[PDB]
Amino acid sequence: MFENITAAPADPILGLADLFRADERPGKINLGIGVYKDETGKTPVLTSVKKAEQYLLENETTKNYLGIDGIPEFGRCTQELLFGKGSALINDKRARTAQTPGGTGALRVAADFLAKNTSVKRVWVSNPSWPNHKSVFNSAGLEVREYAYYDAENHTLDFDALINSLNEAQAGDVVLFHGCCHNPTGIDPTLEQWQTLAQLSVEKGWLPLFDFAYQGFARGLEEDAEGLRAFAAMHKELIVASSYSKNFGLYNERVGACTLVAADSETVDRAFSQMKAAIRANYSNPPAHGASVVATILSNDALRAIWEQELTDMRQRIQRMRQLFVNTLQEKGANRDFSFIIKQNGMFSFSGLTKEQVLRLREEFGVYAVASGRVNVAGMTPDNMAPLCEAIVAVL
Amino acid sequence: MFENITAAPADPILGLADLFRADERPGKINLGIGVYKDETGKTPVLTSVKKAEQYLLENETTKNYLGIDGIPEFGRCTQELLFGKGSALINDKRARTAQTPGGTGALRVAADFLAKNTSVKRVWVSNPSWPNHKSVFNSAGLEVREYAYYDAENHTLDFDALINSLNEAQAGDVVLFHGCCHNPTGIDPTLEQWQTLAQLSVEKGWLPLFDFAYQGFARGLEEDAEGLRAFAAMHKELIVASSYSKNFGLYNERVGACTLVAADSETVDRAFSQMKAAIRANYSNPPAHGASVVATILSNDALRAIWEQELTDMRQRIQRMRQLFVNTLQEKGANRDFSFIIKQNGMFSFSGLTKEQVLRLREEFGVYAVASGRVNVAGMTPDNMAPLCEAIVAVL
Ligand SMILES: Cc1ncc(COP(=O)(O)O)c(CN[C@@H](CCC(=O)O)C(=O)O)c1O
Ligand SMILES: Cc1ncc(COP(=O)(O)O)c(CN[C@@H](CCC(=O)O)C(=O)O)c1O
Repeated sequence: MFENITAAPADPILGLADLFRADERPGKINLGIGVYKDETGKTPVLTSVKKAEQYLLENETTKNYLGIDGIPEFGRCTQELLFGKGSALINDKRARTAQTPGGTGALRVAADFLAKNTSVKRVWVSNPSWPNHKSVFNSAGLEVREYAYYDAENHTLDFDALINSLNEAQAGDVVLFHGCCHNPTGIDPTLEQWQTLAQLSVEKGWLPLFDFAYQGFARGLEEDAEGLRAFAAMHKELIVASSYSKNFGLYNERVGACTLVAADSETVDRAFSQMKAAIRANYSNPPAHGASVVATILSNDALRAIWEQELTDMRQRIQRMRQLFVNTLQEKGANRDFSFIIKQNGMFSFSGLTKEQVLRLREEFGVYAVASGRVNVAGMTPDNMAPLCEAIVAVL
Repeated sequence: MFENITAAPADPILGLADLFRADERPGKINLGIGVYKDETGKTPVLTSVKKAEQYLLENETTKNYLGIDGIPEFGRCTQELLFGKGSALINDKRARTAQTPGGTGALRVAADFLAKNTSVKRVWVSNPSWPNHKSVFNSAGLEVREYAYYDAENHTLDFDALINSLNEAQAGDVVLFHGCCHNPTGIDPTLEQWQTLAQLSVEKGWLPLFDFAYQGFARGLEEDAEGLRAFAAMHKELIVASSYSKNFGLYNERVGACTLVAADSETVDRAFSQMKAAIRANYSNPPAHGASVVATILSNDALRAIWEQELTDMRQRIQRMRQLFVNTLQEKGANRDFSFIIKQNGMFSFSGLTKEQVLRLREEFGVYAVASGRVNVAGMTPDNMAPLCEAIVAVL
């Protein structure tokens, strides 16, 4: 029966990573997958995390199953991060949070939930966007439409095109938004634009779904959440999928959360029970380690202070690389202006290099980037910057 | 959008745990969830596990993503346990293993794999069986059919009712088999019966799906895989969803595996690519901590030894309670023969109690068991045995 199966293509992202491991020539440079790297080019485990892990090793007395929705404290802490310590949504108990295996996992349970318990038939995602967004919703049988986002001429947010593009999104339609650090453009709406979108959203009857994979990598923890909070004060219902993979360096421990918000405590609880049924029929209950670490850090004032410092250093090193990248491009002889790179937020920068050029950099200079022209700025170091910039100039 | 969602009923197994946790009677007895407990009534972390976590804590340099199918060694180690060191399935490179979030996760990925890449429409599940088996498969769009299995009156396997029922399984249909320690009956087929089912399986043309959640709790590692190894040596294709939750006591770390077997190496690889695609659109990549622990224990001879020793102590402590349970029931005045409980395998026992009796046990004596009358022998200790048997006799 397996002879009739047609092979699946390779992940445009995850795929690339196996080729890099395959590449034999010395000097290779990996600017693909979005993982943080320090000056030495390594993806270390944070000190705050090693601390928490030692604490768990000393005090865990059992590995007994967690509830379907995971660690209680985990949910409370994420709700504060997202909505604010004294949020009204929290005080009125309008939100429930389920611990999931990564942000991907939060997007999937949200999708299974919507497919089986609502009349939602369509989800609108931006173009471009993280490739896996479409695969996640399709797996639940939801049709996925796309709206305009990037102005490739001005390297800015094409707001007028975005608004017009969404004119055909109906009441009951789900509309996906990147909380901050849009992947892959790096362009986020301003507070004013968010507020406008918030208003248009209510008037149109959309169900907002926020994907928050980089809280803290743009301006800061509180700042990066302004868009969402402007939506939260305007909406009755909304969903948010968050990930702690990047801001805690916990990638392989799959720590994330899916937060449900309804009009009142009674409705959200009723809806949440169904979200749990969807989880039960998927993986039954969430992996404890990663979430234990995060909850331990967010709850301890000493660990928390350390972690915040580590996130700040991660954020600043990336911005520093953005500057050094643009400067070195000039010094190496690039006539194309790359100034826009400094205005982008987060790990990824939309270089604007053509698929052809990307393939040339890979097979001819040993430099890897996603075929969309997206390049990981977090992967740039003082040591590979020159070789990197020199290659790009060559393909220009 | 959420106003009309109808609440979900509690999970027949997990729901119980929440009621038990809430019950204020100081003498409560939990015999529901299938979790192990030592002579003192606690669910400890194995010593082998604790040692591995220590190694991990002091040697992990990064938390970088694992890759869709997980830790490679992990995959190789589970294939030898399932098939045997020198299996031909391994040599001919006919099997592909993907690390999944628990056995439940292994069941869902397999279900999504089948429904999205083949013609499979129906799934055959023993009657009775683990309640969540239907939820998992129905969620992937697969229809679920049940086949006779248990002889109520004789408290045995109705091999005649079984084979007559399965005569209705058309070719291409999927038939679920519990590797060993059937849930909830505890009655497994003898090798002879496995032999038969295997040959009849190839004749009727079914795709065998094995749920292996208790390797090591019936007789032993090798002994427990006998039925599977018999199917293996005879079929061209089969799927095995296994769990490390129990035999490693890693319940909340979600450690499982989904193994695909095809006719040859090119076919399994082609089919395995779609499985990875199914995974990518679910949780992206598996949780590293628990699987890492399993991998390091199984790879280190000095740790393996300790682990097998610990597994044996658990299997033996459960046999001693099964006997003690039957002896005590007579002593406290039972007007019946529960001798049929010594023939059952694993952690559970199909007591014979009715829903109403199971209910009274909870309501009046604070003794918790599954409504189907399933009881966790592994939750019985020398200390709670007496109170426990008095309650049953009283409701008898
Ligand atoms: C918008 C966005 N959403 C969700 C996720 C998923 O988060 P997890 O916690 O890993 O589930 C990522 C990670 N995207 C990175 C990492 C690799 C990948 O998963 O593609 C990237 O864009 O290369 C992301 O960029
Ligand atoms: C036949 C069977 N298959 C799969 C699983 C899934 O194992 P995980 O690795 O935990 O995903 C269990 C656990 N059944 C136990 C535990 C609680 C539950 O999952 O219902 C029980 O039936 O009490 C099981 O009995």
